[PDB]
Amino acid sequence: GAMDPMQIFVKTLTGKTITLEVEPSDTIENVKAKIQDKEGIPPDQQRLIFAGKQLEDGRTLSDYNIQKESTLHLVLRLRGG
Amino acid sequence: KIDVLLTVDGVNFKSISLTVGEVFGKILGNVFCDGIDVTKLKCSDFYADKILYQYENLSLADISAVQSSFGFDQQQLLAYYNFLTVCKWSVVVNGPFFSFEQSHNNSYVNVACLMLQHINLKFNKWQWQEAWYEFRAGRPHRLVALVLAKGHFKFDEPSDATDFIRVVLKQADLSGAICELELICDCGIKQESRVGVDAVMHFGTLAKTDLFNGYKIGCNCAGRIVHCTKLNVPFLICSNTPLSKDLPDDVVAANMFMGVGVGHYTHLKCGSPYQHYDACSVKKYTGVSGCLTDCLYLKNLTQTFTSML
Ligand SMILES: [Zn+2]
Repeated sequence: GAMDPMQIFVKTLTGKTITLEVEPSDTIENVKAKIQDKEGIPPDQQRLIFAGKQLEDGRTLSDYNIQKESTLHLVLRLRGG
Repeated sequence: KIDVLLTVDGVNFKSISLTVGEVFGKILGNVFCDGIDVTKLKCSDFYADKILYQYENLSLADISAVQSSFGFDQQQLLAYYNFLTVCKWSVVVNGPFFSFEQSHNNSYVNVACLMLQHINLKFNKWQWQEAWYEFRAGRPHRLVALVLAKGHFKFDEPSDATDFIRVVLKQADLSGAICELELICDCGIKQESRVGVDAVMHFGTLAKTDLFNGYKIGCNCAGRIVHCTKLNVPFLICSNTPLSKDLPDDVVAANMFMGVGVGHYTHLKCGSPYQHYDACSVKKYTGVSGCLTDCLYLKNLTQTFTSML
């Protein structure tokens, strides 16, 4: 169900795997928020990718068909001047 | 008496007449004409039948209107006009391409725009399509201000070129661009039909061949293979964390990032000599300058491949 809790996994560039408690109705915004709680990274620096596809803040995990035990990839935005 | 059109959105106009020599700002407030802040200028013949943009202190209706035609809320609109004022970077021509002088941490804009110059684009919004045509004619100032505002970029801050490209492609009509994918895991199997920006932009590898041949990404099970079974796109950008200096096959242009945190973007085109771009300067190619982050492909991007089942 849309409000039922599940785990997803976030892989970082540092080799680390975050475990998150999410609901399919959570937005990508929400997920990024949870990643700040756990990893101290501000949401606006985070780039979440599923299998090569970048994930939009306003859409939900349900929208993307991301289901329990799924693996996301996290990278930070680059800083070139 | 000079006749002008007043607007906030570029769609709904009001006709007003002005008296020659009146200062625009004293009559109308903060106003722009053809991208230029004309608030302090005087009303001339020159402005006859031209369009003047107001932008401050908008009603709910006006905000909604500019949300349609620009994609902006009130804050993005203020940033847009501020960027037009503050981002007057010198544009330098080199053959068929233009680039920017190094200024206010703009290398990510420089390389994103150098890449954009290889592709054709149609835009959903008139405002953006007009800015694009200006960009095509060697006048990128208006497009740059739209993108920076739209994307919430901060002025004079090192930023990310994939993001700049991405803001542009999200405003484009890419409705025919398809890419069909199969994700092979031991935990489960998934198929995806990506459309639009999801089809023309791929993250996780620089190499188009990796999508065709299939390539492994980290999962929680034994391994996840990402594999393209059908591709039909006008162009393709493959992006990744700056990790490798090895240029894949068939690349047309590419961005490179050098630094150990904060860093600097350069550009390369794969022409008959091969050109390397650093700000407004061009040079013979002598290898990668940092690591590849974005890689543009153009040719033969209509393909079907065998499924892996
Ligand atoms: Zn798996």
